[PDB]
Amino acid sequence: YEHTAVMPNKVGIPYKALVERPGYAPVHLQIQLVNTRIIPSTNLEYITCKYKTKVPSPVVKCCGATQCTSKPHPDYQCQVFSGVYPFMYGGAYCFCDTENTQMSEAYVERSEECSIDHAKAYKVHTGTVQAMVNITYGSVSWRSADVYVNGETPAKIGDAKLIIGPLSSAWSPFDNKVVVYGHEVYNYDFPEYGTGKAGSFGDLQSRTSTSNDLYANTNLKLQRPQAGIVHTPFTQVPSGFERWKKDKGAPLNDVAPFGCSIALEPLRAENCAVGSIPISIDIPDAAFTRISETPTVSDLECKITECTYAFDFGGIATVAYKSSKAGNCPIHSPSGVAVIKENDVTLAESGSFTFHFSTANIHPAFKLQVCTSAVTCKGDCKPPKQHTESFTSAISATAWSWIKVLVGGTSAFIVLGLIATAVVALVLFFHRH
Amino acid sequence: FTVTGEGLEYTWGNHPPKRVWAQESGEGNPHGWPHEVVVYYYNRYPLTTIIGLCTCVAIIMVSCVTSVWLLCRTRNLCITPYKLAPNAQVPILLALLCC
Repeated sequence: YEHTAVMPNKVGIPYKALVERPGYAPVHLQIQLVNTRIIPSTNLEYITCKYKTKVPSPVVKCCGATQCTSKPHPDYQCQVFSGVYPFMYGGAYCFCDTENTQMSEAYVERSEECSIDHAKAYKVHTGTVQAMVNITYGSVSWRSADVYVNGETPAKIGDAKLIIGPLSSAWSPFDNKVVVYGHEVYNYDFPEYGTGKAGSFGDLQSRTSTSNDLYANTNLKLQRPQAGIVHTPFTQVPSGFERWKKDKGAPLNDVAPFGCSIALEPLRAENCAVGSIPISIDIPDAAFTRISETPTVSDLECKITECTYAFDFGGIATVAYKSSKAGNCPIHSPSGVAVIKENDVTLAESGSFTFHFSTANIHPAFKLQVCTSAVTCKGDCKPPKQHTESFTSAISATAWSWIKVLVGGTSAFIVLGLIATAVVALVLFFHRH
Repeated sequence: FTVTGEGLEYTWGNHPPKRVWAQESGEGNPHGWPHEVVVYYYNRYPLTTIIGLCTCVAIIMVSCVTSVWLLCRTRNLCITPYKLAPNAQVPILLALLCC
């Protein structure tokens, strides 16, 4: 047998519900989410990390000059330098005259943390959602099960042909352009992939680690070697993306609302418990039994001992009753106002016993079912002093329904007499003639 | 700091983050004297009480004053009959007097 439902998103809290059938004894369930897994169809786009800058041997002669070329490197420079006149220790100044020979050829390359550590710049696409649950139904114990959100998924565990949702709600806080270092992760508005951002963030403007395409600019500029010093004075840009690696902010996981978290590899969002889920599950109709063979109900009465409106099922109340014959029988809460600790109990002969429950009410007047026999225990006044309550408006009290009807009736009656007055007068005036 | 029973994140230092519902704070007696229940319908909710209070007092006052005007209307209408008596003739035993 298959029974379906729409359950609200309750990542932590369990969910029992008794399920019955004419001529058949009922059976309960217990569904309880274990995971929620929201996997976008993302991908990385390009990486970035610190650069490096090397210099080849700067040319030199006694006179004349060599020539600067396009030694292929990012931001690479080279320039002749004339009348160099540089000395070497214990030397002869490398000339007899104007040296004129100094190219100061340059080179820019990439750092080595890049291997260990580099940018992780992503485009994040639609992708999927899934989730894990636990079913402890009927006669079944903890059966934790995981499946995708899609309202189609045919999944059978034991006799449970799971069909899930899909969820009413349709969003997770993500973004197409989100980057990450280490455990942390950050929506970078856009990693300016092709566009060399002066190295300000695109310090390593490369598709991959192994993609040796540095469309970045350290703005390397050479200065004239001088002072008889063999060197390549120069300038270039500081590692701007590192400069931001001083200005890193709050990772999104730390900002994710609904007190829920994220998984690294799939960008699985983790249990932002929002929405409702139209689930559909097959049950073993064999697990049913008859309805007439059952120890039957009778002599229905329950005593509302006491509840104080608190989170824990902070209310105890009992029953007083006489049975057809002893045994066991479920006590479902079709109205989960006083959220019952219990869902199924033994029913001994004259089952006259208690139970526990929480409602946010100052007091209810409600009822629920037991052993295919819904009985009424209204719910006394409740003292005040993680988890839910009833809380909608069930906290109703005496004075509320007292004064509301007081004022309504007073106004109604007075205005009714008022309107009566007019025709009451007019009738005999008509009678005059 | 304060929060609903919704919990809230917190961690200073290597301390892991923890999150605890804030409750055990009812702060109001559902039924005492009418002034007491007034302070209750002030406090049972912090603000929803207050908005309910202001709107409810407004609407009840306007209802009562409308009733009052209709009362006065009906009363003068009830006055209107006896204007026969300007004839200055025999009495018909009503609440008002001319013996």
